[PDB]
Amino acid sequence: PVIKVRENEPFDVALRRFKRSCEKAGVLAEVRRREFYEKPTTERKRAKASAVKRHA
Amino acid sequence: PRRRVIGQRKILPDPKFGSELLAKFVNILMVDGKKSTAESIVYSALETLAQRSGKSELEAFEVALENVRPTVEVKSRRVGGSTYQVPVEVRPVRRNALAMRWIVEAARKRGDKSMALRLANELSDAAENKGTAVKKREDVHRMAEANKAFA
Amino acid sequence: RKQVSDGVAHIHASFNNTIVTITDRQGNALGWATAGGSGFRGSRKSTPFAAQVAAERCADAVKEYGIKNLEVMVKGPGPGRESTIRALNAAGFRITNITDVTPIPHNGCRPPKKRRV
Amino acid sequence: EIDYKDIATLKNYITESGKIVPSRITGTRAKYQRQLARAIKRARYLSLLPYTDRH
RNA sequence: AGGCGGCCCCCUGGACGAAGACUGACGCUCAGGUGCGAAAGCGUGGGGAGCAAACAGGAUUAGAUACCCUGGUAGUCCACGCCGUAAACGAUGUCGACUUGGAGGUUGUGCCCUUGAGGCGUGGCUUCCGGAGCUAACGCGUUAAGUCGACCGCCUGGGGA
Repeated sequence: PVIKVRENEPFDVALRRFKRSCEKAGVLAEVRRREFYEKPTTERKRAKASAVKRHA
Repeated sequence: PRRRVIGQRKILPDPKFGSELLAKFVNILMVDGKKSTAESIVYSALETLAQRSGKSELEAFEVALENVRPTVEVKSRRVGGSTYQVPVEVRPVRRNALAMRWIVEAARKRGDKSMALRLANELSDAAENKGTAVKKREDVHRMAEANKAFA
Repeated sequence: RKQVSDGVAHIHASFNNTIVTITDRQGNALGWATAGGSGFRGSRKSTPFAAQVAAERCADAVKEYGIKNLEVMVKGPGPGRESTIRALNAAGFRITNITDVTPIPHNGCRPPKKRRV
Repeated sequence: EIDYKDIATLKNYITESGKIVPSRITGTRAKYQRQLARAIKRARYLSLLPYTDRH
């Protein structure tokens, strides 16, 4: 994805935008779901465990 | 201090100089409550110190101190298991005592005849910050900056 | 060399390290540096200022081409991807916008099992 | 949503990188969001909503 | 029911919202009996990204046949069977009748100028609070763990098992 350079704009102002851009999903965080091997029973209860955590 | 806030004792002003800030130095130099001999140790040095100052005697004392003043120091966090050091700007009220306290502790580690030669030289050195104390702050100057992002 | 004035700093900010690569538009990488290839070992490799220093070491040896602009590549969570970009700020660079570069698998490989530590 | 041919409004359901935004943030009926995917993944081969900006 | 989620066609199948005809007990239960049947594995023909048993290498440890790290066989994906077992749980047999309540959701559907996303009924399912009641209590509590009708199923100290 193109992250383009404009005129007169310091690299610091986008610094906030840089992490905000991919934090929406998280490249390595979703990488966290291909690093090892997981049983689907994990996610389903992961959904189950996460589902319970999601009930304020 | 966890529940009760605390203050600092209002040490008496100098009998000869009449300075409270200079009072902590003698108390810092004061040992085993020897105010009888403590201020004489302070009184003698600047009189010799003034001779090798040219600029003045009482102000010469401050010029060397600014060289060793602790601007920043590290307060540990010790929460999770790694020895965290979160830096903080120290109030100069305690800073000067640290500045004065450190200068005193370095004179004892010298080979001259006496602290009159040792103390007179160190502050004269501290005037251009070339004594034991001034390098001590520089050492403190890197612990708060090498761990800067780790505040 | 060769004057380009428009480069590309691909920031790979790993959980242990933050590696950023300089490249041109076609993608032909011109330069590349790592936070962990910049001092820090083990724990210290994955620290922001470690990613910040990586940018210092990555930000140099890529303007020797006379690069004047360079589009950036965000990558994953971790210590870098924020300090590296900040150090890149130190040189007085320009950047229009920053766009997410995340490959979002739509239910691909079987997930990882948590480290039973 | 209803059809794959109107990618103009389909674009509000996609982030700038081509990954379909959660309808939860967009809202939309629970059934309606499904029609979005029907117009997106398969209709990909009709070039409706971009992958991302890589090439 | 397990179990079912990227998109399209065939077919299915089940399920509920409004009236109108149809026949009239043609109903519920079921030993035996009959089908299906989460996951893994295996047999057999393929496939083959991730990987990950077993199994190889590097670390801790006094020791670590493990946890920490690099590999890794099987297998996981398309075709025929077997195996038919699991926390297959709401720990809640099946069908029909009665019963304060409270508060939402969703799903039909009439009504109401929608006079506006609303107001007023008529069904289904379901979410949370709870009268009574009852329970060893725990709590359940109009989807009853409160009040009745039929069939089926089942238990008689602990271990051995």
